[PDB]
Amino acid sequence: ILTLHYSTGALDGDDAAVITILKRARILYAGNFLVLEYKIVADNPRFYLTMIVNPDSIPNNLASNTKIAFQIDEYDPDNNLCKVSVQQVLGNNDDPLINIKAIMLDNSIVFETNDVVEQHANKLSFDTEEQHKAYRQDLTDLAFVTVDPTTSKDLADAIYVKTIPTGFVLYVAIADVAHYVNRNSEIDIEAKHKTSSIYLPGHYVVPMLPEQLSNQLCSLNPAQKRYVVVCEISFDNQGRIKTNKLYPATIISKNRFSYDQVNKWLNNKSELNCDETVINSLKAAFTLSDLIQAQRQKRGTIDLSHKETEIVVDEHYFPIKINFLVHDKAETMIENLMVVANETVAWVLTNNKIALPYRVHPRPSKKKLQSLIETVGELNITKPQFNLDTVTSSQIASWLNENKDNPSYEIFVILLLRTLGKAFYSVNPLMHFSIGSNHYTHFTSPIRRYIDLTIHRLLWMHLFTPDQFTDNERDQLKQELEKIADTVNDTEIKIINCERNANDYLTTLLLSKQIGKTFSGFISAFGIFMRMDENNFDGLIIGDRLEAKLSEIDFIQKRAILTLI
RNA sequence: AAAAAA
Ligand SMILES: [Mg+2]
Repeated sequence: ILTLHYSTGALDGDDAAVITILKRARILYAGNFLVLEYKIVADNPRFYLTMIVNPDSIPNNLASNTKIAFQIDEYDPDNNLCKVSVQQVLGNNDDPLINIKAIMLDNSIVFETNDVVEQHANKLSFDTEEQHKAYRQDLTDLAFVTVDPTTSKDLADAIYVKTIPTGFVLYVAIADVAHYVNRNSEIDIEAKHKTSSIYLPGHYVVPMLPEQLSNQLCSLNPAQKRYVVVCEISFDNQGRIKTNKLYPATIISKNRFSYDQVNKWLNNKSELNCDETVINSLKAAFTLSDLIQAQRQKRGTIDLSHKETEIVVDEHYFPIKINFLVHDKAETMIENLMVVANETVAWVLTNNKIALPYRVHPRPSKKKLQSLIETVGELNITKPQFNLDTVTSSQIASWLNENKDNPSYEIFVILLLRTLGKAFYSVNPLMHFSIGSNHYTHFTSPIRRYIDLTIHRLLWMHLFTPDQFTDNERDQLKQELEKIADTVNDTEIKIINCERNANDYLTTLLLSKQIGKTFSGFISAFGIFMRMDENNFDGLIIGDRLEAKLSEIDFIQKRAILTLI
Protein backbone atom coordinates (compact mmCIF):
# COMPACT_ATOMS: atom_id res chain seq x y z
CA ILE A 1 0.00 0.00 0.00
CA LEU A 2 1.22 3.46 -1.03
CA THR A 3 1.84 6.58 1.07
CA LEU A 4 2.25 10.11 -0.29
CA HIS A 5 8.40 8.53 -7.59
CA TYR A 6 6.29 11.50 -8.72
CA SER A 7 6.15 10.15 -12.28
CA THR A 8 0.65 5.88 -12.59
CA GLY A 9 -2.33 7.71 -11.10
CA ALA A 10 -2.23 5.92 -7.75
CA LEU A 11 -3.52 7.77 -4.67
CA ASP A 12 -2.97 7.71 -0.91
CA GLY A 13 -3.66 4.39 0.75
CA ASP A 14 -4.15 2.43 -2.48
CA ASP A 15 13.14 2.77 -5.85
CA ALA A 16 9.90 1.34 -7.26
CA ALA A 17 7.14 2.19 -9.73
CA VAL A 18 3.45 1.38 -9.46
CA ILE A 19 2.27 -1.21 -11.99
CA THR A 20 -1.39 -1.61 -11.11
CA ILE A 21 -3.92 -0.65 -8.46
CA LEU A 22 -5.38 -3.71 -6.77
CA LYS A 23 -7.91 -1.83 -4.63
CA ARG A 24 -8.50 1.90 -4.17
CA ALA A 25 -8.34 3.23 -0.62
CA ARG A 26 -11.53 5.21 -1.34
CA ILE A 27 -14.43 5.42 -3.73
CA LEU A 28 -15.60 8.97 -2.85
CA TYR A 29 -13.47 12.11 -2.57
CA ALA A 30 -14.44 15.53 -1.27
CA GLY A 31 -13.84 18.62 -3.34
CA ASN A 32 -14.96 22.09 -4.31
CA PHE A 33 -16.91 22.42 -7.56
CA LEU A 34 -16.15 25.49 -9.72
CA VAL A 35 -17.74 27.02 -12.83
CA LEU A 36 -19.02 26.97 -19.32
CA GLU A 37 -15.97 25.08 -18.04
CA TYR A 38 -16.21 22.77 -15.02
CA LYS A 39 -13.45 22.05 -12.49
CA ILE A 40 -13.09 20.27 -9.17
CA VAL A 41 -10.40 21.15 -6.63
CA ALA A 42 -10.03 18.23 -4.25
CA ASP A 43 -10.03 19.06 -0.55
CA ASN A 44 -7.14 16.67 0.06
CA PRO A 45 -3.87 18.30 -1.12
CA ARG A 46 -2.42 14.85 -1.84
CA PHE A 47 -5.02 14.39 -4.60
CA TYR A 48 -2.72 15.44 -7.44
CA LEU A 49 -4.57 14.22 -10.55
CA THR A 50 -5.98 16.61 -13.13
CA MET A 51 -9.73 16.03 -13.39
CA ILE A 52 -12.08 16.18 -16.38
CA VAL A 53 -15.61 16.54 -14.96
CA ASN A 54 -18.38 14.51 -16.64
CA PRO A 55 -21.17 17.05 -17.37
CA ASP A 56 -23.90 14.41 -17.15
CA SER A 57 -23.10 13.92 -13.40
CA ILE A 58 -23.66 17.62 -12.52
CA PRO A 59 -27.20 18.83 -11.80
CA ASN A 60 -27.74 21.66 -14.27
CA ASN A 61 -28.26 24.40 -11.67
CA LEU A 62 -25.39 23.40 -9.35
CA ALA A 63 -23.43 26.60 -8.77
CA SER A 64 -19.77 27.39 -8.19
CA ASN A 65 -18.19 27.06 -4.75
CA THR A 66 -20.30 24.06 -3.68
CA LYS A 67 -18.72 21.25 -1.69
CA ILE A 68 -19.27 17.90 -3.44
CA ALA A 69 -18.11 14.31 -3.33
CA PHE A 70 -16.90 12.75 -6.57
CA GLN A 71 -15.80 9.29 -7.69
CA ILE A 72 -13.40 8.01 -10.34
CA ASP A 73 -15.20 5.65 -12.74
CA GLU A 74 -12.25 5.21 -15.15
CA TYR A 75 -8.69 6.50 -15.68
CA ASP A 76 -6.04 6.71 -18.48
CA PRO A 77 -2.39 5.93 -17.59
CA ASP A 78 -0.94 7.34 -20.95
CA ASN A 79 -2.13 10.97 -20.51
CA ASN A 80 -2.26 11.42 -16.72
CA LEU A 81 -5.92 12.21 -17.34
CA CYS A 82 -8.77 11.03 -15.24
CA LYS A 83 -12.53 11.23 -15.50
CA VAL A 84 -14.51 12.11 -12.37
CA SER A 85 -18.27 12.21 -11.71
CA VAL A 86 -20.20 14.11 -9.04
CA GLN A 87 -21.93 11.74 -6.62
CA GLN A 88 -23.16 13.98 -3.75
CA VAL A 89 -23.85 17.68 -3.22
CA LEU A 90 -22.93 18.57 0.37
CA GLY A 91 -23.50 22.34 0.51
CA ASN A 92 -21.76 25.71 0.43
CA ASN A 93 -18.00 25.26 0.34
CA ASP A 94 -17.39 28.15 2.78
CA ASP A 95 -19.74 26.75 5.47
CA PRO A 96 -17.67 25.39 8.40
CA LEU A 97 -20.16 22.62 9.25
CA ILE A 98 -20.19 21.52 5.60
CA ASN A 99 -16.39 21.38 5.72
CA ILE A 100 -16.54 19.24 8.85
CA LYS A 101 -18.89 16.81 7.09
CA ALA A 102 -16.61 16.83 4.03
CA ILE A 103 -13.70 15.94 6.31
CA MET A 104 -15.71 13.00 7.66
CA LEU A 105 -16.47 11.86 4.11
CA ASP A 106 -12.76 12.08 3.23
CA ASN A 107 -12.03 9.80 6.21
CA SER A 108 -14.74 7.24 5.26
CA ILE A 109 -16.79 8.04 8.40
CA VAL A 110 -20.55 7.62 8.11
CA PHE A 111 -22.54 10.55 9.52
CA GLU A 112 -25.90 10.62 7.68
CA THR A 113 -28.93 9.19 9.43
CA ASN A 114 -29.90 5.62 8.47
CA ASP A 115 -33.69 5.76 8.34
CA VAL A 116 -34.03 1.97 8.54
CA VAL A 117 -31.90 1.83 11.71
CA GLU A 118 -33.77 4.66 13.49
CA GLN A 119 -37.13 3.10 12.70
CA HIS A 120 -35.95 -0.11 14.35
CA ALA A 121 -34.72 1.89 17.35
CA ASN A 122 -38.02 3.77 17.77
CA LYS A 123 -39.73 0.38 18.26
CA LEU A 124 -37.76 -0.27 21.47
CA SER A 125 -39.33 0.41 24.86
CA PHE A 126 -38.74 -0.12 28.59
CA ASP A 127 -39.74 -3.64 29.65
CA THR A 128 -41.02 -3.32 33.23
CA GLU A 129 -40.80 -7.08 33.85
CA GLU A 130 -37.04 -7.31 33.24
CA GLN A 131 -36.42 -5.89 36.74
CA HIS A 132 -38.11 -8.95 38.28
CA LYS A 133 -35.64 -11.45 36.80
CA ALA A 134 -34.06 -13.53 39.54
CA TYR A 135 -30.59 -12.69 38.20
CA ARG A 136 -31.10 -8.89 38.36
CA GLN A 137 -30.47 -7.22 41.72
CA ASP A 138 -32.81 -4.32 42.53
CA LEU A 139 -30.47 -1.47 43.58
CA THR A 140 -32.98 1.36 43.06
CA ASP A 141 -32.61 2.46 46.71
CA LEU A 142 -28.90 3.30 46.42
CA ALA A 143 -27.80 6.91 45.86
CA PHE A 144 -26.17 6.43 42.47
CA VAL A 145 -25.23 9.59 40.55
CA THR A 146 -23.65 10.50 37.21
CA VAL A 147 -20.77 12.95 36.73
CA ASP A 148 -20.13 14.03 33.14
CA PRO A 149 -19.33 17.05 30.97
CA THR A 150 -22.15 19.59 31.06
CA THR A 151 -23.21 19.02 27.44
CA SER A 152 -23.31 15.20 27.31
CA LYS A 153 -26.63 13.42 26.71
CA ASP A 154 -25.07 9.89 26.66
CA LEU A 155 -24.33 8.85 30.25
CA ALA A 156 -23.23 5.22 30.47
CA ASP A 157 -21.82 5.05 34.00
CA ALA A 158 -23.09 5.82 37.49
CA ILE A 159 -21.31 5.41 40.80
CA TYR A 160 -22.13 4.82 44.45
CA VAL A 161 -19.51 4.39 47.17
CA LYS A 162 -20.17 3.33 50.77
CA THR A 163 -17.73 3.47 53.66
CA ILE A 164 -17.50 0.46 55.97
CA PRO A 165 -15.25 -0.08 59.03
CA THR A 166 -12.95 -2.42 57.08
CA GLY A 167 -12.81 -0.12 54.04
CA PHE A 168 -15.02 0.76 51.08
CA VAL A 169 -17.54 -0.78 48.71
CA LEU A 170 -17.58 0.59 45.17
CA TYR A 171 -20.54 0.15 42.84
CA VAL A 172 -19.88 1.01 39.20
CA ALA A 173 -23.16 0.75 37.28
CA ILE A 174 -22.85 0.59 33.49
CA ALA A 175 -25.82 0.93 31.13
CA ASP A 176 -27.16 -2.48 30.06
CA VAL A 177 -26.84 -1.85 26.33
CA ALA A 178 -26.72 -5.55 25.40
CA HIS A 179 -30.23 -5.93 26.83
CA TYR A 180 -31.58 -3.55 24.16
CA VAL A 181 -29.30 -4.30 21.17
CA ASN A 182 -29.49 -7.93 20.06
CA ARG A 183 -26.39 -9.34 18.40
CA ASN A 184 -26.62 -9.25 14.57
CA SER A 185 -29.72 -7.04 14.59
CA GLU A 186 -29.86 -4.15 12.12
CA ILE A 187 -28.89 -1.79 14.95
CA ASP A 188 -25.97 -4.02 15.98
CA ILE A 189 -24.63 -4.29 12.42
CA GLU A 190 -24.63 -0.50 12.01
CA ALA A 191 -22.94 -0.04 15.40
CA LYS A 192 -20.29 -2.61 14.45
CA HIS A 193 -19.60 -0.68 11.23
CA LYS A 194 -19.18 2.64 13.06
CA THR A 195 -17.36 0.93 16.00
CA SER A 196 -17.68 4.02 18.21
CA SER A 197 -19.33 7.38 18.64
CA ILE A 198 -17.68 10.43 17.09
CA TYR A 199 -17.27 13.65 19.07
CA LEU A 200 -16.38 16.79 17.20
CA PRO A 201 -16.36 20.41 18.44
CA GLY A 202 -19.57 22.19 19.26
CA HIS A 203 -20.72 18.87 20.71
CA TYR A 204 -21.44 17.64 17.20
CA VAL A 205 -21.77 13.90 17.74
CA VAL A 206 -22.18 10.98 15.37
CA PRO A 207 -23.55 8.33 17.76
CA MET A 208 -22.70 4.65 17.51
CA LEU A 209 -26.35 3.92 18.37
CA PRO A 210 -29.31 6.16 17.53
CA GLU A 211 -30.51 8.79 19.95
CA GLN A 212 -33.50 6.98 21.48
CA LEU A 213 -31.03 4.45 22.92
CA SER A 214 -27.86 6.50 23.43
CA ASN A 215 -29.57 9.53 25.04
CA GLN A 216 -32.85 8.03 26.34
CA LEU A 217 -33.45 4.30 26.93
CA CYS A 218 -29.86 3.38 27.92
CA SER A 219 -28.62 6.80 29.09
CA LEU A 220 -28.67 6.68 32.91
CA ASN A 221 -30.66 9.90 33.18
CA PRO A 222 -31.71 11.22 36.62
CA ALA A 223 -34.89 9.87 38.26
CA GLN A 224 -35.36 7.12 35.63
CA LYS A 225 -35.28 3.41 36.36
CA ARG A 226 -32.51 1.95 34.23
CA TYR A 227 -31.08 -1.52 33.67
CA VAL A 228 -27.34 -1.81 34.23
CA VAL A 229 -24.46 -4.21 34.72
CA VAL A 230 -22.75 -3.55 38.05
CA CYS A 231 -19.11 -4.06 38.98
CA GLU A 232 -19.06 -4.16 42.79
CA ILE A 233 -15.62 -4.04 44.41
CA SER A 234 -14.73 -4.21 48.10
CA PHE A 235 -11.56 -2.40 49.17
CA ASP A 236 -9.59 -2.36 52.37
CA ASN A 237 -8.77 0.94 54.06
CA GLN A 238 -5.58 1.21 51.96
CA GLY A 239 -7.43 0.96 48.64
CA ARG A 240 -6.40 -2.65 47.99
CA ILE A 241 -9.02 -4.83 46.29
CA LYS A 242 -10.34 -7.65 48.45
CA THR A 243 -13.28 -9.09 46.49
CA ASN A 244 -15.51 -8.27 43.54
CA LYS A 245 -18.85 -9.30 42.08
CA LEU A 246 -20.43 -8.64 38.67
CA TYR A 247 -24.17 -8.77 38.14
CA PRO A 248 -27.11 -7.22 36.28
CA ALA A 249 -29.07 -4.69 38.29
CA THR A 250 -31.70 -1.96 38.25
CA ILE A 251 -30.90 1.56 39.46
CA ILE A 252 -32.38 5.04 39.58
CA SER A 253 -29.76 7.76 39.30
CA LYS A 254 -30.50 10.42 41.91
CA ASN A 255 -28.54 13.31 40.37
CA ARG A 256 -26.90 14.32 37.09
CA PHE A 257 -23.77 16.30 38.00
CA SER A 258 -21.24 18.02 35.79
CA TYR A 259 -17.51 17.92 36.46
CA ASP A 260 -17.74 21.69 36.90
CA GLN A 261 -20.37 21.40 39.64
CA VAL A 262 -18.41 18.75 41.56
CA ASN A 263 -15.06 20.54 41.30
CA LYS A 264 -16.49 23.82 42.56
CA TRP A 265 -18.14 21.89 45.44
CA LEU A 266 -14.71 20.43 46.21
CA ASN A 267 -13.18 23.91 46.61
CA ASN A 268 -16.14 25.02 48.81
CA LYS A 269 -17.01 27.60 46.12
CA SER A 270 -20.57 26.19 45.88
CA GLU A 271 -22.99 23.54 47.11
CA LEU A 272 -24.83 20.58 45.63
CA ASN A 273 -28.63 20.45 45.96
CA CYS A 274 -28.87 16.76 46.79
CA ASP A 275 -29.59 14.31 49.59
CA GLU A 276 -26.99 13.70 52.29
CA THR A 277 -26.68 10.10 51.08
CA VAL A 278 -25.39 11.52 47.79
CA ILE A 279 -23.00 13.86 49.63
CA ASN A 280 -21.64 10.97 51.70
CA SER A 281 -21.21 8.76 48.62
CA LEU A 282 -19.25 11.49 46.83
CA LYS A 283 -17.02 12.06 49.87
CA ALA A 284 -16.24 8.34 50.05
CA ALA A 285 -15.70 8.26 46.27
CA PHE A 286 -12.98 10.92 46.48
CA THR A 287 -11.36 9.25 49.49
CA LEU A 288 -11.41 5.88 47.72
CA SER A 289 -10.14 7.49 44.50
CA ASP A 290 -7.08 8.99 46.21
CA LEU A 291 -6.28 5.58 47.71
CA ILE A 292 -6.66 3.81 44.35
CA GLN A 293 -4.41 6.40 42.69
CA ALA A 294 -1.76 5.87 45.36
CA GLN A 295 -1.93 2.08 44.97
CA ARG A 296 -1.67 2.27 41.18
CA GLN A 297 1.32 4.60 41.43
CA LYS A 298 2.94 2.13 43.87
CA ARG A 299 2.42 -0.85 41.56
CA GLY A 300 3.46 1.09 38.45
CA THR A 301 1.74 3.43 36.01
CA ILE A 302 2.93 5.96 33.42
CA ASP A 303 1.33 9.41 33.56
CA LEU A 304 1.58 10.54 29.93
CA SER A 305 -0.45 13.71 30.53
CA HIS A 306 0.46 16.67 28.34
CA LYS A 307 -0.99 19.90 26.97
CA GLU A 308 -4.42 19.47 25.40
CA THR A 309 -6.87 21.96 23.91
CA GLU A 310 -10.39 22.19 22.58
CA ILE A 311 -11.87 24.59 20.04
CA VAL A 312 -15.09 26.35 21.09
CA VAL A 313 -17.51 27.06 18.24
CA ASP A 314 -20.78 29.00 18.22
CA GLU A 315 -24.24 27.85 17.12
CA HIS A 316 -23.35 28.31 13.44
CA TYR A 317 -20.16 26.23 13.93
CA PHE A 318 -17.84 29.25 13.61
CA PRO A 319 -14.85 28.96 15.98
CA ILE A 320 -14.76 31.34 18.93
CA LYS A 321 -11.65 30.51 20.97
CA ILE A 322 -9.25 27.77 22.04
CA ASN A 323 -9.33 26.47 25.62
CA PHE A 324 -6.68 24.43 27.41
CA LEU A 325 -8.29 21.42 29.07
CA VAL A 326 -7.78 20.77 32.81
CA HIS A 327 -8.06 17.07 33.73
CA ASP A 328 -9.18 18.25 37.21
CA LYS A 329 -10.04 16.45 40.51
CA ALA A 330 -13.59 15.39 39.63
CA GLU A 331 -12.50 14.06 36.24
CA THR A 332 -9.64 12.23 37.99
CA MET A 333 -12.04 10.64 40.50
CA ILE A 334 -14.24 9.20 37.75
CA GLU A 335 -11.22 7.95 35.81
CA ASN A 336 -9.86 6.16 38.87
CA LEU A 337 -13.12 4.29 39.47
CA MET A 338 -13.64 3.44 35.79
CA VAL A 339 -10.09 2.06 35.42
CA VAL A 340 -10.43 -0.25 38.42
CA ALA A 341 -13.75 -1.58 37.06
CA ASN A 342 -12.25 -2.11 33.57
CA GLU A 343 -9.23 -3.87 35.05
CA THR A 344 -11.40 -6.04 37.30
CA VAL A 345 -13.67 -7.14 34.43
CA ALA A 346 -10.62 -8.05 32.34
CA TRP A 347 -9.36 -10.28 35.16
CA VAL A 348 -12.76 -11.89 35.82
CA LEU A 349 -13.13 -12.90 32.18
CA THR A 350 -9.50 -14.07 32.07
CA ASN A 351 -9.83 -16.02 35.34
CA ASN A 352 -12.90 -17.79 33.92
CA LYS A 353 -10.99 -18.73 30.71
CA ILE A 354 -13.23 -16.59 28.50
CA ALA A 355 -11.69 -15.20 25.32
CA LEU A 356 -12.18 -11.43 25.14
CA PRO A 357 -10.79 -8.36 23.36
CA TYR A 358 -8.24 -6.79 25.68
CA ARG A 359 -7.11 -3.18 25.54
CA VAL A 360 -3.36 -3.60 25.19
CA HIS A 361 -0.21 -1.47 25.05
CA PRO A 362 2.94 -3.61 24.78
CA ARG A 363 6.33 -2.80 26.24
CA PRO A 364 8.44 -1.05 23.58
CA SER A 365 11.48 -2.74 22.08
CA LYS A 366 15.06 -2.09 23.14
CA LYS A 367 15.86 -0.62 19.70
CA LYS A 368 13.11 1.98 19.82
CA LEU A 369 14.04 2.94 23.35
CA GLN A 370 17.67 3.27 22.28
CA SER A 371 16.69 5.57 19.40
CA LEU A 372 14.51 7.61 21.76
CA ILE A 373 17.30 7.73 24.36
CA GLU A 374 19.61 9.11 21.67
CA THR A 375 17.17 11.75 20.45
CA VAL A 376 16.27 13.08 23.90
CA GLY A 377 19.67 12.86 25.64
CA GLU A 378 20.55 15.87 23.48
CA LEU A 379 17.89 17.91 25.33
CA ASN A 380 18.93 18.24 29.01
CA ILE A 381 16.70 15.29 29.96
CA THR A 382 18.39 12.73 32.20
CA LYS A 383 19.68 9.52 30.73
CA PRO A 384 17.93 6.57 32.44
CA GLN A 385 19.78 3.73 34.22
CA PHE A 386 17.33 0.86 33.81
CA ASN A 387 17.75 -2.24 31.68
CA LEU A 388 15.93 -1.62 28.38
CA ASP A 389 14.66 -5.19 27.88
CA THR A 390 13.14 -5.38 31.37
CA VAL A 391 12.03 -1.78 31.91
CA THR A 392 8.92 -1.53 34.08
CA SER A 393 6.11 1.01 34.06
CA SER A 394 7.47 2.27 37.39
CA GLN A 395 10.90 2.89 35.88
CA ILE A 396 9.47 4.92 33.00
CA ALA A 397 7.34 6.85 35.51
CA SER A 398 10.38 7.54 37.70
CA TRP A 399 12.33 8.77 34.68
CA LEU A 400 9.54 11.21 33.82
CA ASN A 401 9.16 12.21 37.48
CA GLU A 402 12.81 13.12 38.05
CA ASN A 403 12.51 15.52 35.07
CA LYS A 404 9.17 17.15 35.90
CA ASP A 405 11.16 20.47 36.19
CA ASN A 406 12.87 20.33 32.78
CA PRO A 407 11.72 23.36 30.74
CA SER A 408 11.20 20.97 27.73
CA TYR A 409 9.24 18.32 29.67
CA GLU A 410 6.30 18.86 27.34
CA ILE A 411 8.17 17.81 24.19
CA PHE A 412 9.76 14.91 26.14
CA VAL A 413 6.35 13.32 26.79
CA ILE A 414 5.31 13.64 23.14
CA LEU A 415 8.32 11.65 21.85
CA LEU A 416 7.96 9.01 24.56
CA LEU A 417 4.33 8.41 23.53
CA ARG A 418 5.34 7.71 19.92
CA THR A 419 8.18 5.50 21.08
CA LEU A 420 5.60 3.69 23.19
CA GLY A 421 3.23 3.54 20.19
CA LYS A 422 -0.53 3.18 19.91
CA ALA A 423 -2.75 1.21 22.21
CA PHE A 424 -5.06 -1.22 20.45
CA TYR A 425 -7.44 -4.12 20.99
CA SER A 426 -6.23 -7.71 20.90
CA VAL A 427 -7.57 -11.11 21.89
CA ASN A 428 -4.03 -12.13 22.84
CA PRO A 429 -3.30 -11.33 26.51
CA LEU A 430 -0.76 -8.54 26.16
CA MET A 431 0.02 -6.08 28.91
CA HIS A 432 -1.05 -2.47 29.06
CA PHE A 433 2.34 -0.92 29.77
CA SER A 434 1.24 2.66 30.44
CA ILE A 435 -1.77 1.72 32.58
CA GLY A 436 0.48 -0.72 34.41
CA SER A 437 -1.62 -3.90 34.32
CA ASN A 438 -1.17 -7.31 32.74
CA HIS A 439 -4.85 -7.43 31.74
CA TYR A 440 -7.11 -4.56 30.75
CA THR A 441 -10.22 -4.06 28.62
CA HIS A 442 -13.00 -1.56 27.95
CA PHE A 443 -16.21 -2.33 29.86
CA THR A 444 -17.60 0.96 31.13
CA SER A 445 -18.76 2.65 27.86
CA PRO A 446 -21.03 0.34 25.80
CA ILE A 447 -23.26 3.21 24.59
CA ARG A 448 -20.35 4.61 22.56
CA ARG A 449 -17.82 1.81 22.01
CA TYR A 450 -18.52 -1.48 20.27
CA ILE A 451 -15.80 -3.28 22.25
CA ASP A 452 -17.58 -2.49 25.53
CA LEU A 453 -20.81 -3.85 24.01
CA THR A 454 -18.95 -7.03 23.09
CA ILE A 455 -17.58 -7.28 26.64
CA HIS A 456 -21.13 -7.05 28.04
CA ARG A 457 -22.24 -9.74 25.60
CA LEU A 458 -19.47 -12.05 26.83
CA LEU A 459 -20.52 -11.54 30.47
CA TRP A 460 -24.17 -12.24 29.64
CA MET A 461 -23.44 -15.32 27.53
CA HIS A 462 -20.87 -16.92 29.87
CA LEU A 463 -21.52 -15.68 33.42
CA PHE A 464 -24.96 -14.10 33.90
CA THR A 465 -27.38 -16.25 31.84
CA PRO A 466 -25.39 -18.96 30.04
CA ASP A 467 -28.52 -21.18 29.94
CA GLN A 468 -30.21 -18.74 27.50
CA PHE A 469 -27.48 -19.27 24.93
CA THR A 470 -26.17 -22.28 23.04
CA ASP A 471 -22.58 -23.47 22.77
CA ASN A 472 -22.75 -22.53 19.09
CA GLU A 473 -23.80 -18.97 20.03
CA ARG A 474 -20.80 -18.66 22.37
CA ASP A 475 -18.46 -20.08 19.72
CA GLN A 476 -19.97 -17.89 17.02
CA LEU A 477 -19.04 -14.77 19.02
CA LYS A 478 -15.63 -16.17 20.03
CA GLN A 479 -14.68 -16.80 16.39
CA GLU A 480 -15.62 -13.20 15.51
CA LEU A 481 -13.64 -11.50 18.30
CA GLU A 482 -10.42 -11.05 16.32
CA LYS A 483 -12.30 -9.53 13.36
CA ILE A 484 -14.16 -7.15 15.68
CA ALA A 485 -10.86 -6.02 17.22
CA ASP A 486 -9.33 -5.54 13.76
CA THR A 487 -12.29 -3.47 12.55
CA VAL A 488 -12.26 -1.32 15.69
CA ASN A 489 -8.49 -0.81 15.41
CA ASP A 490 -8.68 0.13 11.72
CA THR A 491 -11.58 2.53 12.33
CA GLU A 492 -9.90 4.16 15.35
CA ILE A 493 -7.08 5.29 13.05
CA LYS A 494 -9.62 6.91 10.72
CA ILE A 495 -11.42 8.61 13.61
CA ILE A 496 -8.19 10.09 14.99
CA ASN A 497 -7.29 11.40 11.52
CA CYS A 498 -10.76 12.93 11.08
CA GLU A 499 -10.56 14.84 14.39
CA ARG A 500 -7.05 16.03 13.52
CA ASN A 501 -8.19 17.21 10.08
CA ALA A 502 -11.17 18.95 11.70
CA ASN A 503 -9.14 20.63 14.45
CA ASP A 504 -6.65 21.88 11.85
CA TYR A 505 -9.50 23.22 9.70
CA LEU A 506 -11.19 25.07 12.55
CA THR A 507 -8.00 26.32 14.22
CA THR A 508 -6.71 27.83 10.97
CA LEU A 509 -10.16 29.29 10.31
CA LEU A 510 -9.88 30.99 13.70
CA LEU A 511 -6.28 32.05 13.04
CA SER A 512 -7.23 33.51 9.64
CA LYS A 513 -8.93 36.33 11.57
CA GLN A 514 -5.63 37.07 13.35
CA ILE A 515 -3.06 38.05 10.73
CA GLY A 516 -1.91 41.04 12.72
CA LYS A 517 -0.94 39.22 15.94
CA THR A 518 2.49 38.07 17.20
CA PHE A 519 3.02 34.79 19.08
CA SER A 520 5.51 33.18 21.47
CA GLY A 521 6.36 29.50 21.69
CA PHE A 522 8.88 26.73 21.09
CA ILE A 523 9.67 24.16 18.36
CA SER A 524 7.76 20.89 18.16
CA ALA A 525 9.68 19.54 15.15
CA PHE A 526 11.47 21.09 5.13
CA GLY A 527 11.14 23.72 7.84
CA ILE A 528 10.74 24.66 11.48
CA PHE A 529 7.47 24.03 13.31
CA MET A 530 6.72 26.49 16.12
CA ARG A 531 4.02 25.72 18.68
CA MET A 532 2.38 28.92 19.87
CA ASP A 533 1.79 29.20 23.61
CA GLU A 534 -1.70 30.68 23.35
CA ASN A 535 -3.24 27.99 21.11
CA ASN A 536 -0.91 24.92 21.27
CA PHE A 537 -0.98 24.85 17.44
CA ASP A 538 2.16 24.48 15.32
CA GLY A 539 2.88 27.08 12.71
CA LEU A 540 5.23 26.27 9.85
CA ILE A 541 8.35 28.19 8.81
CA ILE A 542 13.62 20.62 18.81
CA GLY A 543 12.84 22.52 22.04
CA ASP A 544 14.39 25.91 21.27
CA ARG A 545 12.33 28.90 22.44
CA LEU A 546 11.26 31.38 19.77
CA GLU A 547 8.90 34.35 19.17
CA ALA A 548 7.09 34.75 15.84
CA LYS A 549 4.45 36.61 13.82
CA LEU A 550 1.45 35.04 11.95
CA SER A 551 1.87 36.00 8.26
CA GLU A 552 -0.71 33.86 6.39
CA ILE A 553 -3.02 30.85 6.49
CA ASP A 554 -2.33 28.21 3.81
CA PHE A 555 -5.85 26.92 3.16
CA ILE A 556 -4.69 24.24 0.69
CA GLN A 557 -2.57 22.49 3.33
CA LYS A 558 -4.42 23.85 6.44
CA ARG A 559 -1.28 25.35 7.92
CA ALA A 560 -0.31 28.57 9.69
CA ILE A 561 2.72 30.40 8.28
CA LEU A 562 4.79 32.42 10.78
CA THR A 563 7.58 34.98 10.48
CA LEU A 564 10.55 35.46 12.75
CA ILE A 565 10.80 38.72 14.66
C1' A B 1 0.21 9.13 20.12
C1' A B 2 -1.40 6.99 27.10
C1' A B 3 -5.66 7.26 30.41
C1' A B 4 -10.78 8.92 31.46
C1' A B 5 -15.50 11.19 30.57
C1' A B 6 -17.43 12.81 26.25
MG1 LIG C 1 -20.30 9.06 32.33
